[PDB]
Amino acid sequence: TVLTKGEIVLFALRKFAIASNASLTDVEPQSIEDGVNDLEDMMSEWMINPGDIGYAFATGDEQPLPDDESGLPRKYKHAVGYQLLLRMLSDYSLEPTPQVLSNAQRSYDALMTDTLVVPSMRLE
Ligand SMILES: [Ca+2]
Ligand SMILES: [Ca+2]
Ligand SMILES: [Ca+2]
Ligand SMILES: [Mg+2]
Repeated sequence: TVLTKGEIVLFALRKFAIASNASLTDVEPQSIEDGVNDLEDMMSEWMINPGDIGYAFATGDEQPLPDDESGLPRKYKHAVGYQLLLRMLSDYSLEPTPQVLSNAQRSYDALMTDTLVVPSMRLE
C-alpha cells in the first residue's frame, strides 16, 4: 500500500471526532466507508477547481472502497486530509481550532503552488 482512500479518510475522521467531542455536540463521525464517498466527492469538485492532482477515481459502476489506492503519494496525505476535515467540521458548524486552520492552509498552499528561485530577467 502507498496511500489508500481509507487512510486519508481516517486522518480526517480522527480529528473530527476530537473536535466533535470537545464541542459537546457529540455528533457521531460517519463510517470510513461513507467518509470515502465524501473524499471522492471532494476530489470530484476539485477537478473543476482548482484542478486535477492525480487522484484515482472509481469509474463506471465501481464503488470506491477504503482499501483502494488514492492514486496520491503519501506526501499529499495531510494536505488532502485537512481539506476533508474542514469539510466535515463545516457540515456540523464546528469552527476549526487555529492550529487546524493553519495546518490546513499551509499544507494546501504547498500542495497547489510552488515558489521558484531563478536568476533575474535582467541577468538572464
Ligand atoms: Ca504501506
Ligand atoms: Ca496519481
Ligand atoms: Ca460512478
Ligand atoms: Mg510550495
